[PDB]
Amino acid sequence: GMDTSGKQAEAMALLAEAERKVKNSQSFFSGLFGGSSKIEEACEIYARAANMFKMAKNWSAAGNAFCQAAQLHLQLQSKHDAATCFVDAGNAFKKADPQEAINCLMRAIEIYTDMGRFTIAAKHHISIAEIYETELVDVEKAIAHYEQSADYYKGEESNSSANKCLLKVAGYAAQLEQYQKAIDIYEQVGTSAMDSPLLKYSAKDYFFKAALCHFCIDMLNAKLAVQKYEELFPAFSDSRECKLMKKLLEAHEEQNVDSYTESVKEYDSISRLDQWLTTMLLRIKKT
Amino acid sequence: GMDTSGKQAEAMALLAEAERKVKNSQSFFSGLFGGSSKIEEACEIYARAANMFKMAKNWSAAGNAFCQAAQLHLQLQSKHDAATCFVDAGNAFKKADPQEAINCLMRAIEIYTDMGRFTIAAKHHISIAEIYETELVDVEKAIAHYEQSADYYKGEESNSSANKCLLKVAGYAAQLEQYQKAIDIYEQVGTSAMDSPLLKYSAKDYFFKAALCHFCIDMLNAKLAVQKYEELFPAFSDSRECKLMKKLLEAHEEQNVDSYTESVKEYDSISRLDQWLTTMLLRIKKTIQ
Amino acid sequence: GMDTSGKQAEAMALLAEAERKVKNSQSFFSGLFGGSSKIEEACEIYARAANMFKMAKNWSAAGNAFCQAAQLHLQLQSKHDAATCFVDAGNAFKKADPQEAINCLMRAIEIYTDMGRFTIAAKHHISIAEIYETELVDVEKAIAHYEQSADYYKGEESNSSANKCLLKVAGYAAQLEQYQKAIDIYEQVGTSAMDSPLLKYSAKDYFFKAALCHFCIDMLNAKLAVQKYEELFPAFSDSRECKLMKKLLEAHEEQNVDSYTESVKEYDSISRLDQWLTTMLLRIKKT
Amino acid sequence: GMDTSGKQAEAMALLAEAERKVKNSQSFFSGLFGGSSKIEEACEIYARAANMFKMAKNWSAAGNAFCQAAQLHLQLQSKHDAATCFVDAGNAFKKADPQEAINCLMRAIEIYTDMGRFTIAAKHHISIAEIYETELVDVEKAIAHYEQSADYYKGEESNSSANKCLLKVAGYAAQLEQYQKAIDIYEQVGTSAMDSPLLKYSAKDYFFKAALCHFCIDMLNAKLAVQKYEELFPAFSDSRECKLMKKLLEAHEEQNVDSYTESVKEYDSISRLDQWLTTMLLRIKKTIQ
Amino acid sequence: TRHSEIIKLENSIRELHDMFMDMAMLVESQGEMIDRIEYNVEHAVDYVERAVSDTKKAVKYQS
Amino acid sequence: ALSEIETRHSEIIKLENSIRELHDMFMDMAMLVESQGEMIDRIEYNVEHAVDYVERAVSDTKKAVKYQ
Amino acid sequence: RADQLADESLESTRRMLQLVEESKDAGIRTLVMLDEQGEQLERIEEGMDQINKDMKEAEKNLTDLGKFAG
Amino acid sequence: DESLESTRRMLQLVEESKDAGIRTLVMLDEQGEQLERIEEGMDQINKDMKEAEKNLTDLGK
Repeated sequence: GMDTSGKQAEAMALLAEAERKVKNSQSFFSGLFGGSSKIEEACEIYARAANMFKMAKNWSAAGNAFCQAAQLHLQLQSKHDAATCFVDAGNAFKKADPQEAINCLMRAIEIYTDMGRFTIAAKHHISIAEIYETELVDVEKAIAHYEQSADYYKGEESNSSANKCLLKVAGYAAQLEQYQKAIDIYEQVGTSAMDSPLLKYSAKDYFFKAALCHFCIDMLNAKLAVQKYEELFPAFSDSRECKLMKKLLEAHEEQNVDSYTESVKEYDSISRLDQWLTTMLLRIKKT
Repeated sequence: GMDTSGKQAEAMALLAEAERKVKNSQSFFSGLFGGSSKIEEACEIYARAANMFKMAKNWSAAGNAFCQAAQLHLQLQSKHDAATCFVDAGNAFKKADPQEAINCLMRAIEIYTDMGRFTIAAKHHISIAEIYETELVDVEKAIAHYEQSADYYKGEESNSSANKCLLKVAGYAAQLEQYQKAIDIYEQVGTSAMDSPLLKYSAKDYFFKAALCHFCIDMLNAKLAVQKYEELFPAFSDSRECKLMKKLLEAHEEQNVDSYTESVKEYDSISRLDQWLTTMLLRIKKTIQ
Repeated sequence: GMDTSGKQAEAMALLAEAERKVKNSQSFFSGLFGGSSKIEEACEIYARAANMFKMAKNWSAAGNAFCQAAQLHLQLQSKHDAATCFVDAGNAFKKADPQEAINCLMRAIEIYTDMGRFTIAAKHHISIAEIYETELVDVEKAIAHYEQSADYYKGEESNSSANKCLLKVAGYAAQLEQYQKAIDIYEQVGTSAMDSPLLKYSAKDYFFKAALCHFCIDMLNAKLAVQKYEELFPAFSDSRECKLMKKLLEAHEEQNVDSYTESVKEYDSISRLDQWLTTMLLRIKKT
Repeated sequence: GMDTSGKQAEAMALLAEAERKVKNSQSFFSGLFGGSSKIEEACEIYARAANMFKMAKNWSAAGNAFCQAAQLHLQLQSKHDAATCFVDAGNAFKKADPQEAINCLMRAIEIYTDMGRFTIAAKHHISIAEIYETELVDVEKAIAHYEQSADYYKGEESNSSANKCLLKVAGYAAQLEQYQKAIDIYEQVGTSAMDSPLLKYSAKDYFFKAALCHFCIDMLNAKLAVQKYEELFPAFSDSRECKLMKKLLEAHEEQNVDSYTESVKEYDSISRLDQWLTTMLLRIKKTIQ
Repeated sequence: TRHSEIIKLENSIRELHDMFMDMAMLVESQGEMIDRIEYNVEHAVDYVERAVSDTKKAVKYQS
Repeated sequence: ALSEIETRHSEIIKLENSIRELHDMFMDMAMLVESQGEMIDRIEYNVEHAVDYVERAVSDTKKAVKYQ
Repeated sequence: RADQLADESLESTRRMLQLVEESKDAGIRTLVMLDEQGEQLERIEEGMDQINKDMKEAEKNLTDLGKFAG
Repeated sequence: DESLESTRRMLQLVEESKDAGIRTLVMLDEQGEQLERIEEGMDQINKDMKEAEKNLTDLGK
C-alpha cells in the first residue's frame, strides 16, 4: 500500500524487538533457556515484519528481513522452513538486486539436494539460468545450469522437460557455434519425438534444423546427411523443408547468388522467419 | 412448498436455540468461566443454522446469521475462521443485498493482506470490481479495484492475470477517461506480447486500438505513432489494420464524409464491428467540421 | 478366477471374524468398559471386508457391508465417514440392484445438506436423476431432481452447470407435450447467451428450437415469435434456419404439403436431423 | 569428476556405517533394550545413502539399498512407506535390471491392493505392461496386465482410461490374437461414443476397424456387418470409409487384383496410411487367389 | 496449378481434422483426472478438520 | 457455368468467414489454457510443500510422544 | 474438359463445407468444455490452501501446548 | 485473379493455425503429465495423514 509506510516503520521497530529478542538470547535466556519457542516467535515476528515490508514494496528491506529470518531459524532444525525463507528472499531479490538471490537459491538447491527433492531443485536451476540470461550476459553458466537441470529431470524419466531444456541448449550452442553438440541434440530430440504418434508432426522441424547445422560444417557430407534423414523417414522429403534444403544445396554447387536469394525470398513470402534462422543463413551463405 | 415450509420451521427452531446459546454465552461471560468452549458450540450451531438458511432460499437470514457468527467468533483470538465466515456472508449477500457484502469483503481483504496471502486477496479484489461494475452504476471505483488487483498480480509474477487486468482497465478508461493512459497501457501490453510467442500475431489489434486512441486527439501525433509502430513491428504494415487507418486518415485530411463512411461500411463486410469501435469512429467523425 | 474364489473364501472368513468381533466387543464393553476402540476396529474390519467383496466381484454383499459400516459408524456419532460409506454403498449398488442405491444416495444428500455443502448435493441429485432416466421411465422424478440440481447450481452462481440442467428439463418438458416451460427455458438461455463472447454463435440455435415448439400452437404466434427474435437478434436472419422456417410457414399456409416435405428432406440431405427434431417436424406436419 | 568419486566414497563409508549400526542395533536390543529407534535410524542412514548414491549416477546398488531399507522398515510393521520405497527401487532398477524392478513393483501392487487403492495398482500394472513390452518381446502377459488395469479402472467408473486400455488390448489382439475379442471390443467402444460430448464423430474409424476384422473373417460376414452398421449408425453411411469398403468388396468379389490395388493406392495417396491398415490390406490381398 | 494448391489444402485440412481428433480425448482424460483429485482433496480436508478439532477439544477439556 | 462460378464465390466467402472464426477461436484457447497451466504449476508446488511439512510434522510429533 | 472441372469443383465444395463445419463445431465444444476444468481447478486451489493453513496452525499450536506441558 | 490471392490468404491462415495447434498439443501433453504427479502426491499425503492421526488417537486412549 502506498500509504502503509507508518506501519512499515513500526515493522522496522518489530525487527527491532526481534533485536531485543536476540538480546534476550545474549543475557536473558540463561533463565529462559526453555524459551526456544520464544526464539520461534521471534522468527515469526521477523517473518511478518518482512511480509509487510513486502507489502510496502521495499524489496531490499523485505529480502534482508527474509534472509535474517532464514539465518535465525536454521538452528540445525526445521531445514524446510529455512529453505522456504531463502527461496522467498531470492524471489524478493529477483527484482532490484538479484545477485544475492543467486547465492540464496544455490543454498536452497543444496538443501533440497541433501533432502532429496529434485523437481524443485531443477526448477530453481532453470530460474537461475533464465535470470542469468535476461539480466546478466553469461551464457556458459546458463548452459551448465540447463545441463544439470536436464540431467535431474532425465534421472526420473522426466523426458519432455529435459528435451525442451536440451533444445534450448542446442539453440544456444548453435548460436555459440558448437555444432557437434547442436546436431547431436537436435537429432536425438527429433528421433525421440518421431517415436510416438503424439509428436510425429514435429520431427520435421528438428530434422531441418539439424540439417542446417550439418550443412554448416561440411557441405560434402550435407547431401549424405539429408539422404540419410530422407531414407530414415519416408515422409521427410514431402515436407517443404527438405525440398528447400535440396534447392539450396544443389544451387550452391554453382556460384549464382540470385538462385538462393530468390529461393529464400519466396519461402519468406509464405511466412515470416525468426532471428535464429535468418542469422544462421546470413552467416553461412556468405560463403 | 411443504419442504420449504418445514425447512423454515426447523430454521426458526434453530434460531430459538441460537438465542438460547447467546444468552448462555452472556451468562458464561458474566456468570460462569471457561465459556470459550460454550460460545464455540454456539458458533457451531450458528453455522449450521446459517447454512440451512442458505439451503432454505432465505439469503438475507443466512447472511445475517453468518455475519453474527463471524463477529461473535472474532473474540476468541482467531482470524482465519473469521475470514472464512466473512467471505461466506459476502457470498450469501452477493445476491439480494450486496452492499454489506462490499464491506465484509473489505474486512476479509484486510485480514488476508495482514496474514500474507496475496493471490486470494487479488481474486477477491477482482470479484469486488466485477460485482461493482455489474450491479453498481459507477466505474471509477472499478478502475481503482482493477488497478490494485493488477498491482497484486504483477507483484507476485503472475503475468497473464495482470496483463488482462491492465488491458481491461485501460480499455474501460479510454471510453470515459483521458486517452494518455489508454495509450500507455496498450503500448506496454503490445510491446510485452511482441516478444512472447502467445499474443505476438494478435498484438496487431492492440496496436490498432492504440492507433485509434492517437487518432482521436490529433492527426500528426497519430501519424507519428503509427509510423513508429510499423517501424518497430515490420509485419504490422501488411496488416489489414494499417491499410484501414491509412485510407481513413487520407479521407479525413480531405474532409469528405462519403469516402470515410463508405470505407468503414466496406471494412464492416469482413466480420462486422464492436460496441466500442463503432462509437469510437462516430465520435471522431463528429468533429470533422 | 482363482483370485476371486480365494478373495471370496477369506472374505467369508473375515465376515465370520467380524460378527465375532461385534458380538465379543459389545460383550467386552458390557463386562469391562474398555472404551470405544473395539467398535472402531469392527468398523475398519467391515470396511476391508466390503472392499475385498468388491475385489471378489460381489457387489450386493459389498454394498450391504458398506451400509452396515456406515450405520454403525454414524451410531458412533460420526457422519463424514458414515456419509462416505453410504456413498460407497450407493456406488456399489449402482449396478445390479440400484433401488436401494436411490434411498442410500438420498440419505447421503440429506446428511450433506444438513452439514450444508451444496455442490456435492447437486452432483448426487443429478446422479439420481440419471439413474431414474436410464433405468426407469418415471421422467417426473428425473425432472424434479434435475430442477433441484439446477436450483442448487444457480444459487451457488454456477451458471454454466445450471444451464445444462435447464436445457435437459426444457427438452424433457417439450417431449411431454408441454411447451410453456420449454419455451421459457429456450428463450431465457438464448437471451443469456446473447452477450457471451464465446457462446454467441449458438445463441441462434436455442432460439430456433423455441420457435419450432412455439409453432406447435398456431401459425401467427410463430410468425410473431420469429420476427421478434429477429429484431432482438439482428444477425439471426443470416443463418438458414430462418429461411427454412419461412419456407415451412408459407408452404403450410396454402396446404402445400409436398413442398413442406421436400424442403424438410432437402434440409436433411444437406444436414441430417436427430430424433427430437424429426419427431417434432412430423408432429407439426400432422396438421 | 570429483563429485562422483566423492559421492561413491562417502556412500561406501555410510553403507559400512549402516551395516555396523544394524549389527550393534541387534546387540543393543538385548544389551540395553532401547526399543526400536536403533533400527529406524539405521533405515534413515540407508535411505540417505541410497538417494545420494543414485545421485552418484550408479543405480543398481542404490535400488538394492532401497529394497533393503524397505524390508527393514516393513519388519517393523510399517507398510505404506515400505511400499513407496519398493516403488522407488523398481523405478531405479528400471534402467538397471528389469526383473528386479518388475518383482518390486508386483510387491508394491499387491500391498497397495491389500490396502485398498485400485487406481495406483492399475497405474502400476500399466507401467509393468509398458516396460515388459517395450524392451522384452512378449504380449500375452502385457495383454493380461492391461486387462487387469482396465478392470481396476472400471471398478471406479474411470471410463476414459478403461476405454483406452480396452482399445489398445483389442488392437493387440487383432494384430496377433483371434478377431472375436477385437470385434467385440471395437464394436462396443464405437457404440459407446454415439452421445460423446466431444467425440460425436470419431467412432466411425472404430466401426471401420470392426468391419475390416469382419472382412478378415469372411466376405459374407463382411457384407452383413457392413449393412448392420449402415442401418444402425446412419452417419457412417456418408463416410468415405464406407464407399472405400464397398469398392474394395465389389472388386474382390470379381477377382480383379488391379481394381483392389488401384483402390488401395488411391486411398493411400488421398490420405496417408497408419502402418496398421496397410498390413491388414496386404493380408487381404494375399488371399485373393 | 490450382489442382496442386487445392491438393495441398486437402492435405492441410485433413491434418487439422486429425489434430482435433487428437486433442479431444486428451482433454477429456484430463477432466476425468481432475474430478477424482477434487473429490479426494475434499475428503481429505473434511477428515483433517473434523479429526483435529475433535481430538483437540477432547485432549484440552479433560484437564 | 456462370452459376457454378457464382456458387464457388459464395463458397470462398464462407471459407474466409470460417477461417476468420477458427483463428480467433484458437487464440482464445491458447490464452485460457496457458493461464490454466500457470495455475496448475502453482498449486502443484504448494501441494508438494504441504506434503513435506506434514510428513515432518508427524515425524516430530511421534518422536515427542516417544519421549513421554 | 468442363466435365472434370465441374466434378472437381463439386467435390471440393462439398469436402470444404463438411470439414470446415466439423472443425468449427469441434473447437466450439472444446471452448464450451474448458471452463468447467477452470472452475474445478479454482475450487481445489481454495480447498488446498484452506487445508494448508488449518494444518499449519494446528501443528504450531500443538507444539506450543506440548512445550507447555513439558 | 482475386481467387488466387484469396487462396494465398487461405494457405497462410491454415498453416498458421496448424503451426500453433501443434504446440497446443504439446502443452496439453505437459499439463496431462503434471496431473499424475500432483495426484500421486495428494494420495501419499492423504495416506500418511490418515495413518498418523488414527495412530495418535489410538495411543491417546
